[PDB]
Amino acid sequence: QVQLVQSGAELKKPGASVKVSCKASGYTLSDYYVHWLRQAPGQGLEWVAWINPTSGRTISPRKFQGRVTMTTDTSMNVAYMELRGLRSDDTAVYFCARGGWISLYVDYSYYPNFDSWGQGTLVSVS
Amino acid sequence: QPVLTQPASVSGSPGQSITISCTGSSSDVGSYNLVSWYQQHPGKAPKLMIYEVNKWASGVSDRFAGSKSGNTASLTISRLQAEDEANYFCSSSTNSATVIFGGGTKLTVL
Amino acid sequence: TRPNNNTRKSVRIGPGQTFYATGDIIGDIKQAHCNISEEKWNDTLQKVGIE
Ligand SMILES: *[C@@H]1O[C@H](CO)[C@@H](O[C@@H]2O[C@H](CO)[C@@H](O[C@@H]3O[C@H](CO[C@H]4O[C@H](CO[C@H]5O[C@H](CO)[C@@H](O)[C@H](O)[C@@H]5O[C@H]5O[C@H](CO)[C@@H](O)[C@H](O)[C@@H]5O)[C@@H](O)[C@H](O[C@H]5O[C@H](CO)[C@@H](O)[C@H](O)[C@@H]5O[C@H]5O[C@H](CO)[C@@H](O)[C@H](O)[C@@H]5O)[C@@H]4O)[C@@H](O)[C@H](O[C@H]4O[C@H](CO)[C@@H](O)[C@H](O)[C@@H]4O[C@H]4O[C@H](CO)[C@@H](O)[C@H](O)[C@@H]4O[C@H]4O[C@H](CO)[C@@H](O)[C@H](O)[C@@H]4O)[C@@H]3O)[C@H](O)[C@H]2NC(C)=O)[C@H](O)[C@H]1NC(C)=O
Ligand SMILES: *[C@@H]1O[C@H](CO)[C@@H](O[C@@H]2O[C@H](CO)[C@@H](O[C@@H]3O[C@H](CO)[C@@H](O)[C@H](O[C@H]4O[C@H](CO)[C@@H](O)[C@H](O)[C@@H]4O)[C@@H]3O)[C@H](O)[C@H]2NC(C)=O)[C@H](O)[C@H]1NC(C)=O
Ligand SMILES: *[C@@H]1O[C@H](CO)[C@@H](O[C@@H]2O[C@H](CO)[C@@H](O[C@@H]3O[C@H](CO)[C@@H](O)[C@H](O)[C@@H]3O)[C@H](O)[C@H]2NC(C)=O)[C@H](O)[C@H]1NC(C)=O
Repeated sequence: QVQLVQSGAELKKPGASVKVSCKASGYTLSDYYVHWLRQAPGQGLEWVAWINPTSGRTISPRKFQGRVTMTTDTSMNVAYMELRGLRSDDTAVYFCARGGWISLYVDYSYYPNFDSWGQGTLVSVS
Repeated sequence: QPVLTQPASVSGSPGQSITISCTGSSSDVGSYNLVSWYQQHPGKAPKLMIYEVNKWASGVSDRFAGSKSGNTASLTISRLQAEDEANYFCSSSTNSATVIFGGGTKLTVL
Repeated sequence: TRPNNNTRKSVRIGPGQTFYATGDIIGDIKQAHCNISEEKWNDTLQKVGIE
C-alpha cells in the first residue's frame, strides 16, 4: 500500500511565498527521487522539479529556477517544496510523486516513470 | 523549455481503432526512447499506463498500444472501448535532463 | 562506465591557445565502477589455483 498525502491548500497574495509538504507512507523516502508536478484549471500537467532526497540535489527546467527551493527531512520522512514570488498562474494543483529507484550506478533521476502520485494540494491566488 | 505537442482533442468510435500521438524534437524523443502515457480523471490522480514505450504497465488492457518512431510516438488504441473517458497525456525526457509533458488530449465518447 | 554526463568547458589561456575544463554535470551524480561476472571469475581463479 502506498500514499503520498500532501498538506492542505492555502491561498496567498501574488508575490508571496508558500511551503508545500509531501508525506511518505508505506516506504522510506530515501529509496526514490521525488518529482514535483502541477496542473492549472483547464491546463495540462506541468513538470516543476525533481529532488534526490539524500544529497538534496535538484534540477528544475528554466521557468522555476529561483522560484522553487527544496528540502527534505528523512527522519520525519517528508519532502518539501517552497515557492516564492507568486503569480496568478500559481492557482494550480501541485502534485508530489515518487519517480525512479535511487541506484548508485545508474541515473534514473530524469525520466517520466512516475509510480504513485499525491492526491493534490492547491496553492492559490486571489 | 516545455515543447512537447499532441492533438488537443479528438474522438473515437466503439470497437474501432484510433491514433493518439505526440511529437517533439530529436533532443527529447529521438535522443532516448524514454516515453510514458498517463490517464487522469478529473477529481482523481493520474495513473501510469505506459513506460519506456512498451514495457507493460499495471492494469492496462491489450487495447492500449505503445509505439515510437523517430520524432513521434503514439497510443494506437484498438477495440477502443468507452470506459476511459478522460485524457491521455504524452511525456518524454529531454537531453537537458528534464521531464516534459504534452498538452493532453481527450479520449472523448466513444 | 562513467555514468556522470560531464561537459567540457573551453577557456582561452594566453594568446591563441585554449584550455578545456569540465563545466556543469548534466543529470545526477553517480559512481564510476567496473563489473565482472563472479562465477566465471571464481572458476578462473580456481583454475589458476590448481596451477
Ligand atoms: C554493474 O553492476 C551493477 C550492480 O548490479 C549494475 O547496477 C544495477 O543496474 C540495474 C539496471 O540498470 C538496476 O536495475 C534497477 O533496479 C531497481 C531496484 O531493484 C531492486 O529494488 C526494487 C524495490 O525494492 C523495494 O520494493 C520491493 C517490493 O517490490 C521490496 O521487496 C524491497 O524490500 C524494497 O522495499 C522497500 O520498501 C519497503 C516498505 O516496507 C521497506 O521495508 C524496504 O526496506 C525498502 O525500503 C525491487 O522491486 C527489485 O526487485 C524487482 O526486480 C527484480 C529484477 O531486478 C525482479 O527479479 C523482482 O522479482 C522484482 O520484480 C518486481 O518489481 C519490479 C519493479 O522493480 C516490477 O517491474 C516487476 O514486474 C515485479 O513486480 C530489486 O530488488 C529496479 O526497481 C529497477 O526497475 C525499474 O527500472 C527498470 C529499468 O530497466 C524497468 O525496466 C522496470 O520496469 C522498473 O520500473 C518499474 O519499477 C519502478 C520502481 O519504482 C517504477 O518506477 C516503474 O514505474 C515500474 O513500476 C512497476 O511497478 C508498479 C507498481 O509499483 C506498476 O504499476 C508498474 O506497471 C510496474 O510494474 C531496475 O531494475 C539495479 O538497481 C542496479 N543495481 C543497484 C545495486 O542499484 C550496473 O548497471 C552494472 N553496470 C552496467 C554498465 O550495467
Ligand atoms: C561553480 O561555481 C560557479 C560560481 O563560482 C557557478 O557559476 C555561477 O552560476 C550562476 C548560475 O547560473 C550564475 O548566476 C546567474 O548568472 C546569470 C547570468 O545571465 C544571471 O542572470 C542570474 O541572475 C538571476 O538569478 C539570481 C539568483 O541566482 C537572482 O538573484 C537574479 O535576480 C536573477 O534572477 C544568476 O546570477 C553565476 O554568474 C555563475 N558564476 C560565474 C563566476 O560564472 C557554477 O554554476 C558552479 N558549478 C556548478 C556545477 O554548480
Ligand atoms: C548527455 O549530455 C549530452 C549533451 O548534453 C547529450 O548528448 C549530446 O547532445 C548534443 C546536443 O543535442 C548532440 O549534439 C549533436 O552532435 C551531432 C554529432 O554528429 C551533430 O551533428 C549535431 O549538430 C549536434 O551538435 C550530441 O550528438 C549528443 N550526444 C549523444 C551521444 O547523444 C546526452 O543526451 C546526455 N545524456 C544523458 C543521459 O543525459
